[PDB]
Amino acid sequence: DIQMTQSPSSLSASVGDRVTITCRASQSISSYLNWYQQKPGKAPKLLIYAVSTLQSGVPSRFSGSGSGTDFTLTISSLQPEDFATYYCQQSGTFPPTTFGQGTKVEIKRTVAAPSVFIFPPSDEQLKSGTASVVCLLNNFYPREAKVQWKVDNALQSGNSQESVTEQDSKDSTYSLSSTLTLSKADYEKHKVYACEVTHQGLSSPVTKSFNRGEC
Amino acid sequence: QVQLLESGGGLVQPGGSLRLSCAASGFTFSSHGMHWVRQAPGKGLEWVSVISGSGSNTGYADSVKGRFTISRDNSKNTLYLQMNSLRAEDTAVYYCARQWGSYAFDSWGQGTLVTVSSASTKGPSVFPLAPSSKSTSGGTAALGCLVKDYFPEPVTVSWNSGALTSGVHTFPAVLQSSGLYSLSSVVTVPSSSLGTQTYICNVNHKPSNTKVDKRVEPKSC
Amino acid sequence: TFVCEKAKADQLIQTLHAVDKDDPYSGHQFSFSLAPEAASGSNFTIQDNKDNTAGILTRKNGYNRHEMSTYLLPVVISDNDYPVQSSTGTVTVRVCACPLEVLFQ
Ligand SMILES: *[C@H]1O[C@H](CO)[C@H](O)[C@H](O)[C@H]1NC(C)=O
Ligand SMILES: *[C@H]1O[C@H](CO)[C@H](O)[C@H](O)[C@H]1NC(C)=O
Repeated sequence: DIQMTQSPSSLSASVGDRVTITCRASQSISSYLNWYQQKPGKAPKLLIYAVSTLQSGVPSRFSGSGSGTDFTLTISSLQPEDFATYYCQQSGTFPPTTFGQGTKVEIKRTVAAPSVFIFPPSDEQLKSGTASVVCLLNNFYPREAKVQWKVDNALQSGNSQESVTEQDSKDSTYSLSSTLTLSKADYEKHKVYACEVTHQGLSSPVTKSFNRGEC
Repeated sequence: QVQLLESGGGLVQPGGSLRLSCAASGFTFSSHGMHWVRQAPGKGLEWVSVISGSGSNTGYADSVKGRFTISRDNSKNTLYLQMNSLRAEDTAVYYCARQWGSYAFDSWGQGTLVTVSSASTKGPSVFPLAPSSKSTSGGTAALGCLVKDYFPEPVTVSWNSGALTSGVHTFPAVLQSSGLYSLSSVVTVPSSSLGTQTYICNVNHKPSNTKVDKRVEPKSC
Repeated sequence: TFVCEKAKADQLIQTLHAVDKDDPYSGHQFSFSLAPEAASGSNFTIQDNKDNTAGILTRKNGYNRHEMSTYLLPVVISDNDYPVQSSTGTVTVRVCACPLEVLFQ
C-alpha cells in the first residue's frame, strides 16, 4: 500500500502562530489528498478536500497545498479551538485509501499551577479488602507534573497508576488522576497518606495528606 | 441534518462473529458510497470496507478480506458490517462514514468499540470520592466517583443525569495488572453548595448491563 | 466571471452551481474541487458549501492585469459513489481595474 507519513507526530504552538503539518506519500500521488481534524472523543471532521478545497464552515485560516509526494496543511493564525489530531489521506488510487499516522496539535498557554486534592478510600471499598487512595491535580499547564505518593513519609513506587485528561477546550489546561492501590491490611498498617506535587507553577512542592481514620 | 447512528459494538471472543449497524438520516442514502473506517485505541485511521449506493459494488482492505462482509438495506437506510473470524488486532472503534467525492469522508458516526478478547465481562464497583472539610481549599471543593474493576471498555459517567457539566473531568481508564479497568470521574463545585446541592454520578457499563447512580455526600466523622 | 486588481485575499468573487438535468428530485449532492492540474498553488480557493454550490475566493492580495489578465479555473464536480464519476467545467476569471452553472454528465 501507499504509506502516508506526517511530520511532526506532535506539535505545541501559540495562539496567532502560523502552523504547518507536512504529509509525505511513499509514491507520487495525484491530487486526491484530504485533511481531517479529530477532536478527542469525536469522529474525524473533513477540513480540506483534493489538496486545497475548503469545506463548508471551515475557517479560511485552514489551507492546503502540495503535489507529487509532499503536502501541507497550514493553520495561518492558530486558535485555542484548533486543538486536535490532524490526518492526511490519499484517495486517488482507490481501493484502498490510506491515512497518515496523525499530528497532535497542542495549544501553548501561560503557566497555571494545579489545585491538589487527596481522597481517602471509601468505607464501602474497605469492606471488600482493597484500599484505593486517589490524588487529583486539577487544571494545570504545562502537562508535565510529578506526583509522588508517600506513606508515613516513605516514597512509594509501582503501586500507583496516573491518567491525564486532554487539553480543556475552554482554558487549555490538563487534569491528572493518580491512584495508589493497597490491600486493606497494608492500609491499616500506616497512618499518614500524602500526595506530593512538583510543577512549574509551584515555587516549592505541594503536599496534600490525611491521617487514616481521623478527620 | 445528515446523521449516522451506530450500534452493535462490544466484547466478542477470538474466532467470533459480530454485526454492526449504521442508521442513516438527513440525506438520500442510496446516492452515497458508504464505508467502514476503524481506529485501534490510541492509534490512527484504517479504512476497512466500501459499498456503492445500489449495494452491488463492494470493497475490502486486505486486513479484513474474506472475514468481513459489508452490506446495506436501502429501504431501512441502514449500513451493516458483518465481522467473522475476529482476531485480537481487530479491536478498534469502528466508524461508518459517508463518501464525499473521490473517497474522502464528510460525515461519520459517533463510533462503536469492538473488543476481541477471551476474558469475561465484569461489571464495575462504584465508590464515592467524598469532599472533606480539608478538601474545601477556600471556596472550591472537589468530589467524585471511582469506577473500579470492569471489563471491557467502555463506561459512561454523567453527573446529576446531565444537569452538571461544568468542572467535570472523566479520566481515561487505566488497565490494572488484574486485566481489569479503573477510571475516576471528578467535579469541582463551590464548597458553599455542598449543604444545598445533591451530587450523583450516573455510571453505565452497557457490556454487563450495569447502571449505578451513586450519591456523593461529604463524610460525617 | 471577474476579479478586481486591488482585491484582497479571502474575497468571494463568484458562486458556482452544480447542475444535473437527469436528477429531477434533487437526490444527488456534488463534491467540488479544482482539477489535479490546478489543485496546488492557485490564486483562487474553492469553498464547497455542501449544497451543490461552491464559492470562488481570492487566494492572493492583488492581481495585476499586466502579469496575468485571465485565469482558467478547471472545476471538478463529482458524485459520491463507488466507482466515482466526475465532470469538469472551466471557469474564466478576468482581471479588471475597479449563478455560474457547472453541468454533471
Ligand atoms: C474532467 O477534467 C478534470 C481535470 O481536467 C478531471 O480529470 C476530471 O476527472 C475529468 N472528468 C472526466 C469525466 O474525465
Ligand atoms: C476546460 O478547462 C481545461 C481546458 O479547457 C480543462 O482541461 C477542462 O477539462 C476543460 N473542459 C471543460 C469542459 O471545462
